[PDB]
Amino acid sequence: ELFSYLIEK
Amino acid sequence: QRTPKIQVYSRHPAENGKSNFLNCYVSGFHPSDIEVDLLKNGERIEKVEHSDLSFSKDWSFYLLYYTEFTPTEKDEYACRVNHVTLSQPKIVKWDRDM
Amino acid sequence: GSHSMRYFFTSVSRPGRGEPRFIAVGYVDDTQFVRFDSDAASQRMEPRAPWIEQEGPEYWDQETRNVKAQSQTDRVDLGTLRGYYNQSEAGSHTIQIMYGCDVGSDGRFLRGYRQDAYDGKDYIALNEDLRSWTAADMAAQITKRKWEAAHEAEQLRAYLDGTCVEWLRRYLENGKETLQRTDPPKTHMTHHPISDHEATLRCWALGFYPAEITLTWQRDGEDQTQDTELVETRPAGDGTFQKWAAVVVPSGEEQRYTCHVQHEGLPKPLTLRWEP
Amino acid sequence: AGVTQTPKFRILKIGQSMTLQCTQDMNHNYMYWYRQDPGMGLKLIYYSVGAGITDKGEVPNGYNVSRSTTEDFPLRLESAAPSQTSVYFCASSETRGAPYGYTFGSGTRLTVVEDLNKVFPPEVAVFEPSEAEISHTQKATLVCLATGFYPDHVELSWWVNGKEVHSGVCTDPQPLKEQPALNDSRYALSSRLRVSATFWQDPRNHFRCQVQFYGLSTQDRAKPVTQIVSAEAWGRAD
Amino acid sequence: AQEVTQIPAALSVPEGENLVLNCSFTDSAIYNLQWFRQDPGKGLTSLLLIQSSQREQTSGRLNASLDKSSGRSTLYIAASQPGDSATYLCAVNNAGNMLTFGGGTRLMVKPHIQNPDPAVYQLRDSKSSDKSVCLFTDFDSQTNVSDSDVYITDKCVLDMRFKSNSAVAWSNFACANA
Repeated sequence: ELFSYLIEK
Repeated sequence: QRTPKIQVYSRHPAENGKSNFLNCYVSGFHPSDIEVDLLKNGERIEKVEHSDLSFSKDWSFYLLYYTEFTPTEKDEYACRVNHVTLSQPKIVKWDRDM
Repeated sequence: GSHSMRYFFTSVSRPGRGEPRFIAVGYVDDTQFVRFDSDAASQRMEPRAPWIEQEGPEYWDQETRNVKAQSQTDRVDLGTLRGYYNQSEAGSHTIQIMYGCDVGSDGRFLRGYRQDAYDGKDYIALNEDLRSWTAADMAAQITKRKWEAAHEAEQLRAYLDGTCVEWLRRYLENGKETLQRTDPPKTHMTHHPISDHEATLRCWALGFYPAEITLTWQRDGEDQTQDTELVETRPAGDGTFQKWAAVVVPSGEEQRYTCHVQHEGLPKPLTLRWEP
Repeated sequence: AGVTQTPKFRILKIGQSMTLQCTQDMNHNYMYWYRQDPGMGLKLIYYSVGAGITDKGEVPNGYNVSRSTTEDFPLRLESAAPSQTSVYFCASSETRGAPYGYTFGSGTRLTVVEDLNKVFPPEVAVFEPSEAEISHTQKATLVCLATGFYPDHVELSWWVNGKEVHSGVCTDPQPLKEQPALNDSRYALSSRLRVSATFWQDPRNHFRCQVQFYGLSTQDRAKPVTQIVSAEAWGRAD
Repeated sequence: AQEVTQIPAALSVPEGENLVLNCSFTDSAIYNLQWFRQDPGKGLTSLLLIQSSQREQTSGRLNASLDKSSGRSTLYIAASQPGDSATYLCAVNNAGNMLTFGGGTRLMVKPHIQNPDPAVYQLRDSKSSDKSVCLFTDFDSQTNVSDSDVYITDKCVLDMRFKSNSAVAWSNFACANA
């Protein structure tokens, strides 16, 4: 299952 | 900029007249853009599948190219790789007896 | 033995030729189970291992939404990082991401990791403590601040030592017949004269699983670690792995050298020697 | 300031085309389009994560979007259908995570109609307080009534001696339907203004019920455009 | 996929009394949870924003809790007053589905009427015409109201600063009925 807490660089 | 390492080999051990798979394993290269062909007697084989682009800890990419083939005594097989890091297209010949 | 789940992401900008190329692949050990390619017709997360196909439509809908979200995040980041390094819009650039978790034989957490790259160089990486970041340059230090403020580490640790471990155990159980099997290597040896007074001995291992193997050459039962050509462990294409190790030997003294093979599938380490 | 959304409302024929405008000058990469049916929540139609890309939401069917620039994200209706009658909200955000929440527009109320002969402005009339009420409670309740208008989008307000009042005012939560069963029923809205018996029984006091109507922008009758229909009554000591 | 639900969809509460609004969501992997206020015809007003890490948020008489375990949030409104009457929307943000809204709960905060005096009055039109309306007013906040040729509207809250409720009926028939 993918990691979903995506924060922009 | 990293130079592609090339390995050409069969899926199963080589037995003449028996259906097999010809593999070209290209690794250790960057960037991702690459042109990999499989040759029968110097001619490009059309039906060639490949694995999805992945990479090692050092960020260098690797791909497996493969096609169905029936080896014989005389038929020559090779992998032709072109990449920005190479001076000329790199042809590596299949050697079953390696 | 020890198992792992890893996801790999490559984003490549194609300026003038539309959207950037996006390739996402999921690995259990050295076996690919899921794939997304922006250039593919599906625009879905696709199964690539038999044992993932028993997952229902909910799983495929969710991974498609979340892999698309990662794609969109990479698309923005490419534009941002292009700004940080003051690079031209004409230039093609690459973002690479790897994250995953390792578990032992018992199936309990061992470690977690995440590393990010720009143009095949270290950008930013999660530390062993899973609480702090190492930034490669000033550009990455700006990212670190924005990840520290958003609490990326705390949410990533929760995934790596929680969600990651749980779903790995499930995969390993569902794909038991392929993932937790052990095939020992079929071994043989070849002889190639380079010239007079000289020859190459090559020690082969084929059809073994998992990829973890140790090929070492000895002379009079003493390890020859230094002068050994060790090729990269390669896939066969049938789910097994291949490897060889080679040493240059003076002709006549072939009997002096031996090849040692250590592998899980073996009940006892093998010891090969050249025979006419 | 923030997200600007145009238009505020629009009455459109079944099949006609419309382009809802959405602008923001905060340089937000993320922009969204939602719709809300009566009594329901917002449903994501389309979104964009930056200039040059758009992606389908939960209910994208019958809608088209573009994102040439970071600033603008217009929503286009190719062929209007009865189901596309809804309130449309535009949004933007700096990040996907949106840790300050989304910046939302005012909203666009869209009404899809079979023909422009189904739209009507309101008829407004003020009703004087009951003498029995005044004699019983020593209080005077004026009742305003707007009737025979469509769509339901109107704004009623009481005006005492040229100034708007809120104290002692009561409007219906929503309009009532003149033929409830019918799918294109003309609506009716009421309101009450309560003042002291003394304040009503004084001919110097002027009470006006103003009903703003949001309608159109070719029959022999008056074209139902965006009007302000009023009705008034004066106090009386006799 | 992310499905946000708000049960009940309607809640009637007397003035001064504390109340709770329920929100459930199916995907507990979230950025944050949000509570909005919507007045009829108007847009959205952000009340509280709870981060995935946070447990509760407080803004005056408003308190909101977050439980990712069960996938539930509750909005506590203390010392409720007629001004609090509105539609309350629950919104959940995540990478996969982005900001996703519940159905909403229409809150009615009914005024406490100190001295009820129920009576039905007949009102004459200001302009010289036979047109008239029946006005039922001065009834407690508990009692409610409900032929094709006769139209009856819903009750509303009239605050004359004393408070009163009122409902209107008319036809093209006497006011004795209804």
